[PDB]
Amino acid sequence: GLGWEVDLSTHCGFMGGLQRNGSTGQTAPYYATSTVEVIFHVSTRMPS
Amino acid sequence: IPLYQSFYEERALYLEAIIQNHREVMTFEDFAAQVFSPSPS
Amino acid sequence: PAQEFQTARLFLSHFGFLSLEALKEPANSRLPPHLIALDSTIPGFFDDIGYLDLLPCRPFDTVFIFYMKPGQKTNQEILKNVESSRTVQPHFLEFLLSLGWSVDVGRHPGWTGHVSTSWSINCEDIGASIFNGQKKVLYYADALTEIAFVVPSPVESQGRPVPPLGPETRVSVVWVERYDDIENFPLSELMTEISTGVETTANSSTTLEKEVPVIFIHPLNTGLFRIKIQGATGKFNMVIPLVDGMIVSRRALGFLVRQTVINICRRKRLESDSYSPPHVRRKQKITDIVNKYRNKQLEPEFYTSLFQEVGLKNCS
Amino acid sequence: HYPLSGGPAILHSLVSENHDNAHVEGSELSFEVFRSPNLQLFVFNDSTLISYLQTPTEGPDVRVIVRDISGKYSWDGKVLYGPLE
Amino acid sequence: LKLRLVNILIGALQTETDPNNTQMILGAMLNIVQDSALLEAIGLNTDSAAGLLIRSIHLVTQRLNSQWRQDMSISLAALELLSGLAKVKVMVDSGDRKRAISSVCTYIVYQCSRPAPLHSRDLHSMIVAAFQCLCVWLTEHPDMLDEKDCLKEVLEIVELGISGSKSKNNEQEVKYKGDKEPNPASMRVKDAAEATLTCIMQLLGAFPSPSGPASPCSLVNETTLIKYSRLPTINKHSFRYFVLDNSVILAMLEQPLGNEQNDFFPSVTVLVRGMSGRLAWAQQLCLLPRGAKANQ
Amino acid sequence: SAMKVTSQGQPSPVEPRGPFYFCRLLLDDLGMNSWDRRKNFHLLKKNSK
Amino acid sequence: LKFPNKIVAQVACDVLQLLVSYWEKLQMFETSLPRKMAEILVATVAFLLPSAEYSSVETDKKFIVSLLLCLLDWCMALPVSVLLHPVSTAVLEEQHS
Repeated sequence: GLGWEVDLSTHCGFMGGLQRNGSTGQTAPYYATSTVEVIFHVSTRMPS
Repeated sequence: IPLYQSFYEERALYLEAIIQNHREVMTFEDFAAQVFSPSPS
Repeated sequence: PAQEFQTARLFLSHFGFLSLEALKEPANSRLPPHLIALDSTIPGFFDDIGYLDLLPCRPFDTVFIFYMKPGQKTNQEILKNVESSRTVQPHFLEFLLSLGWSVDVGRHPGWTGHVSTSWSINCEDIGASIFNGQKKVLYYADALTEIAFVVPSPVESQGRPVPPLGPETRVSVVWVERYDDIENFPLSELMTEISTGVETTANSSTTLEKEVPVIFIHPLNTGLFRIKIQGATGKFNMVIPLVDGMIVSRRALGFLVRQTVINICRRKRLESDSYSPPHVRRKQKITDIVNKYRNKQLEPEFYTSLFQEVGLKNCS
Repeated sequence: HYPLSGGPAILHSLVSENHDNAHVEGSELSFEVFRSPNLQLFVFNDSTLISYLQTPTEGPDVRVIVRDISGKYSWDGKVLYGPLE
Repeated sequence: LKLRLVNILIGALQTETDPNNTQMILGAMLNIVQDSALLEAIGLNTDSAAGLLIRSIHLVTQRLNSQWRQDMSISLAALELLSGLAKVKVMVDSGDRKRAISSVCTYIVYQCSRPAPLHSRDLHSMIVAAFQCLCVWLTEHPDMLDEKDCLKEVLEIVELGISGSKSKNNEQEVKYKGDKEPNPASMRVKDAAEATLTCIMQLLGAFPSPSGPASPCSLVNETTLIKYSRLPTINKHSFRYFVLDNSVILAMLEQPLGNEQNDFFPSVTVLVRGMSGRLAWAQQLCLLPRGAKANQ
Repeated sequence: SAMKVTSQGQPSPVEPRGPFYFCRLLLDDLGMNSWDRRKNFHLLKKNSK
Repeated sequence: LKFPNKIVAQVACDVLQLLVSYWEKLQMFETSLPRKMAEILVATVAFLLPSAEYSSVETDKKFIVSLLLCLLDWCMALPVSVLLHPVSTAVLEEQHS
């Protein structure tokens, strides 16, 4: 409920330190508006 | 954080700095020549 | 995703035209601000748009061509000899076809020698009477000149509002077979038969006889041509490309005739005091349209105009 | 116009002078892009940067890229000489 | 006998002082040059068309810059002759054409520098005629404007015609655009210079448009767009007219015409009616570059 | 053919020669070269900076 | 919103910014409610304007900026058709404009 999922491989929006190679994860929730953009670093999506 | 500036303020300040630094003052003849041909002749 | 698009406001804002300073009324002046919105509801707007459209951007001229046989003094016979076929020298036809290409009057998007059938952007031997101006017209066009060659023929059995262009310039070319008939040319009697329709316009036939100069072509027996020009002397003496009593070969006949017509028309336009370049006419028309059709609105009242839909004004 | 076809993640056009430039084969900005003989930059109203670039004729051109305080946008335009229909 | 005729004609041109005789000689020179050029095209090198044209241009320019300055009829005759020679289609070195335009520009500079008491309407008419001749020369040979010096001289002449004084000065302080007061010699000269600038910016090069040589402006208008859209919603009132700087009139339609396959992107149809003439446009808004147009 | 004259023909459309023709046409069709615009309109020095 | 103290005003402004996510529910409840919220924001920023910029206190300027940003969010969330609907208020309806 915090936003839709975006594939990090082909995402052209905000990153916030994430990487394209998939090391930091393949999916992440994403919520953006006309002026505010928020990306969540969910800890249950990054492989460990 | 002190002296924190919003995104639009920073963008406007940077754009104004670019315009002020890289603005070129020239006679109308040179401007018309550049418009007619961007590279010199 | 969104469906509708009001691209007009995007276009105005992206290029930087739309701003508070641009819409601000000038101080201590009567010129309109840098950005103005017109109106499509005031009556007569589309008529003025058509007025602006019909104004040409480059000068245009007109040339009339006549054929003379020995012992002819009446205008009717002079007009009659042209419309016949195979009754004239082939060199006359060869000289005709060397002046310009052939374009139909209906499909011609430019000047055709007569106002009523010109600028129409919406698309067995008869002789040289085809070019009389009702089915075909000889035409020539350059980047700075436009000439319509029309050969008059005998006449047998507000909708186009054009603003006054200015002093019309026309030059007549006469093909005389005998040199002694040059003086006996009824130029006065044919003034009424060469009306271009610009007479009603151009408001800014006896008096017009002196205005039009005449170029006479007299072929010889040796193949060369003899030229005599009447009424082509003004403040700056005569015109150079074809002086009086000149001899020119057939190779450089049409080119020299066209150059002389261009020079004479340019001199005539320059001499007159009530003439301005066509772009000046267009600029004055645009200023008049702005003065008579601008919308008196404040800056906040103008931004909200962009968002409101259009096209349903006469339907809702 | 906010929900464009590209999704809410993308708001301003990502194009620049390097893209669609015949004289520069690279995909990144470089001095050769300015070395192109068909690129020119202007300042409008002292608060807007307008870039004019004649792309090689794609067909169905003039490319305009504008940078201001609200972001960046791209316009592709062609003239209509001949009659329609 | 052709060589003898050419030599005596050249001598008569050199030794003449009467106006009418000079005009007749200039007309004869134009006729003979054109005839020789066309004969060579259809088929000491003085008999050759190229050398004869070079010598004629050199002599005419020398006379125009030497003696034919205080006279009006002779100068106008020389200008008409120089305009006439441009239509001749004969290969020739660019140096001669550059010299011709340099002579015309020097004549413009000399005539526009006359004292105020000597100024009159005939002087302005001569200036307008010389501007038209220069415009014809530029249009007929667009190639030679690639040179630095020719383009610089032409733009300096246009600037002098518009503003009233050249921006660069030999000893006086230079001036920049925007802070130069408008002091034109006259309205006619200013209008002629503006027309020359418009021609050199738009009409110079590729004169025959795809619309046809008859109509330089585009052959599309509001009625054509309405009848081509084939949409009952679109009417004569769908346009939004705007005026920019009190000179340019726009007519924008906010409906795609189907020219671009990107039906998911905004499209506008700008229809500019400037002082030069009507001209259409079709602007499109694109977010992604050409590399992924079909991948969206 | 010496005494034969070529009939005039309609010239065919020719592509613009310059590499900057269309941009120049767009610039001069919006009035950017008018006298009034010569104040709030300038150029930018092209360099690495 | 127009409270003399600025911290409570800021909290109220943040709460108003929260309501943007439930504008559909507000419309389902009362038709004119979101337009009323936009009108409230416009009137408040108009009333606070004269004493905001002509002062040496930065808190008022920051609160004005926050009000403008919340107004922008409310305008963006609402569709264009609603924003073009005329304002229905007694004081202005009494006038013939």
